[PDB]
Amino acid sequence: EDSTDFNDKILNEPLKHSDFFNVKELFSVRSLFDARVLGHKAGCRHRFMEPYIFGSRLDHDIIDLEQTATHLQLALNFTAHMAYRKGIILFISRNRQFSYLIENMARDCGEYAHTRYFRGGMLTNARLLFGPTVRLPDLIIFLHTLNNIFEPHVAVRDAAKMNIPTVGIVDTNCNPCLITYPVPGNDDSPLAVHLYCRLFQTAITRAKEKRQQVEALYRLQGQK
Amino acid sequence: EDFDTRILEVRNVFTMTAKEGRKKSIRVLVAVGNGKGAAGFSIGKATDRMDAFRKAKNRAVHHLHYIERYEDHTIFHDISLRFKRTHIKMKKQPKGYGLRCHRAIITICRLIGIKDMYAKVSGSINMLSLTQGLFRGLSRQETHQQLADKKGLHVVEIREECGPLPIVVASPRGPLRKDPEPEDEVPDVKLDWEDVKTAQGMKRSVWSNLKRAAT
Amino acid sequence: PRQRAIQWGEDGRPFHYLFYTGKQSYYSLMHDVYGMLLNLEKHQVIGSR
Amino acid sequence: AFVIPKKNVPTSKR
Amino acid sequence: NVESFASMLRHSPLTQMGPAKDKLVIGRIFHIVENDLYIDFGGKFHCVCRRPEVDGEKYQKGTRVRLRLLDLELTSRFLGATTDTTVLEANAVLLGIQES
Amino acid sequence: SNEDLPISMENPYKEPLKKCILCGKH
Amino acid sequence: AGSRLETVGSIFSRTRDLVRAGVLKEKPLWFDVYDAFPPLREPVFQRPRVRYGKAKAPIQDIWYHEDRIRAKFYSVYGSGQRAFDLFNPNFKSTCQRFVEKYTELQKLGETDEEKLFVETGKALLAEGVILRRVG
Ligand code: FES
Ligand SMILES: [Mg+2]
Repeated sequence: EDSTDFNDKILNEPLKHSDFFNVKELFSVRSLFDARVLGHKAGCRHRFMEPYIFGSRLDHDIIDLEQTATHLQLALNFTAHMAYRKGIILFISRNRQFSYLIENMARDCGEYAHTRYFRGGMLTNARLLFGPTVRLPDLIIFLHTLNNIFEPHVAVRDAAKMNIPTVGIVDTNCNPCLITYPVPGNDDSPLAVHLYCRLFQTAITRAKEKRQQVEALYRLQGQK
Repeated sequence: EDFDTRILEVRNVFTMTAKEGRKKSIRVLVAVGNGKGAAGFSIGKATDRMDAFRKAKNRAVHHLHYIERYEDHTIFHDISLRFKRTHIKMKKQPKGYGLRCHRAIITICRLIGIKDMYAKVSGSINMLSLTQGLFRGLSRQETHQQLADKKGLHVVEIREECGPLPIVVASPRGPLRKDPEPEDEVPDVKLDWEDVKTAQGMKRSVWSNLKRAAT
Repeated sequence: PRQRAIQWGEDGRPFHYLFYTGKQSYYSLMHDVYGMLLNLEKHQVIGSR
Repeated sequence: AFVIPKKNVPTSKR
Repeated sequence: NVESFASMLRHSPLTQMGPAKDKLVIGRIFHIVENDLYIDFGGKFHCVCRRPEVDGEKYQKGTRVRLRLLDLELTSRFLGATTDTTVLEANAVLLGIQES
Repeated sequence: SNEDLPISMENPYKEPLKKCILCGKH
Repeated sequence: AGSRLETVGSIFSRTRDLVRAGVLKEKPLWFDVYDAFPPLREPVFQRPRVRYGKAKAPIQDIWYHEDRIRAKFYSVYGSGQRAFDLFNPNFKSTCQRFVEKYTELQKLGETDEEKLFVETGKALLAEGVILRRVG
């Protein structure tokens, strides 16, 4: 009798608002431009990234930041709703310049990071690797979708096998076909990677605090 | 407990090893289906036949397709496909027609829940290709609703047993177009000679339409 | 033999941010040493085997 | 249904 | 009156630079591995330059230095490849230290 | 509409084609 | 149960269908969020294929009217002595100053590029800019 009311007031309520967590304010097109959110040379272009490329400036693909903004809005919204729902978020990246930064960001927001060599079967053979009662991640955010031989990170395919939604920064040489919420943007410049980490860390932190505030209000009201 | 498993092929494949020479392995194709559209298949390999059966059965359930059944008894439209060298031409049939198709397709159809269908398999009769091709076609069949939404038009079913009554099977959930689909005088469609040859009573086969047990 | 404790609670959330690596202890140590080196860089035998 | 002989309690039983 | 992305691109410093070949720019040493100096000049990728022998001591993390850009990204396609090989690095010549 | 959108031109920075030392000499 | 056929449809299409069939007893946590705020493109696996024959990419080269001025300036004078500071978003180079003066003199109504280019250089020389020609 009480569970349905609890679920409606808490779990279903946020899903009725377009921007419940107000992630719009976290970024603007100007802020993305100032972080060099600049693609690879035209010869490195992936065919599936052409819809997101504004053009080539002297053989350097320029990502259209007007699409990035709409894609990032959806990605940050989805991430917040999953953090609000107490979902396990796993950050995956094989760029070794940013492994330390990404591992700190995960620990700071109370989530998980996998910046190391991805061993075969981490997701599709987890019950054997971790244990029969292990819980897999509910969301996987790829800050870099390519491995260190410029090929798609194996976890992208494996996440889809396990029906785990994926958020991913997809540069002009990346394949976004299996990434659920692709965000076209530069994944090389530190300024860009530092912005993504700030944006996803803030959205997760905000969502978790909102869950505590909403639960607290529901409980205080329930008693009286 | 809802899903049922049925073997499709058991093969004694061999490799050569330096120490022992011929090393016998078992390759097993199985199909699992609950009878309500969810069905899959897998290949299991093991030295012992029991281990091969288990591996295939347990792995098939993690690779389940969902098959769209029209009125939960047949396919939505006729599907013609080629998977590698195997040609499968399936025809939609009315209720009470039965499963007039290759024994393996009959088995898979019972697992999917299709009761009425006709299918002719041509080219190579490889069991692996047939199964993989059958699931490829049935998965890609477009439902009447998907057609209405894509075309923005009503899908009207004309049944001979119901005379001229127009039965609307699907309507466009979004806005309904006001322009009629252009009626091409002559359709530039590729016809299968075997279909045309039968419609003209030019196909004599002593093996066609033979009386068979209920399937 | 020394056995490692359960790494996740009842909710199922693991207790370590590097759990999904499979080597949380090893990689946590590597992370710590790398951090110390970074800070040291920004700030700047016979018996022992 | 052909019953695959079912595995017993894992023999290794670590 | 919101600035469009196209407006930002047209007036971006990188656009007005145009071809990067033989363009003198100012970088910042953000990371140092032995002699190897990793310099950021505002492009997509950094440029790696060996510590000049004349005044190596001066080059420290954060020091601003003058570069002559040669290429923004070192890429090339070799026999049989479907896509360019990329070093993920810029080609530049370290001229000296910027002094105001 | 907007005047800042890129226009279609032939590469203005394109360098002239190289010539062999004997180009134009009998 | 789940379906590991990552190449057949999307995670939502597969998940939705299995929940409808009753294979999945409970829909996953993300299902409700996905449906409420779906992505612009459904994530369906598609194979990249090489362009053959006359097929070409639609990506167009980014050019501007002032690139003609910049090319001429760089040829006549070369790279300015002032080093480009790309960190400052408002940084103006000597070439950019030339473009601006060139454009300002275009508004005056000069119709000859060569004359207009000469007039542009003279105005900069008067303002104290150092314009050392390659010659
Ligand atoms: S380049 Fe040799 S004849 Fe002109
Ligand atoms: Mg990149």
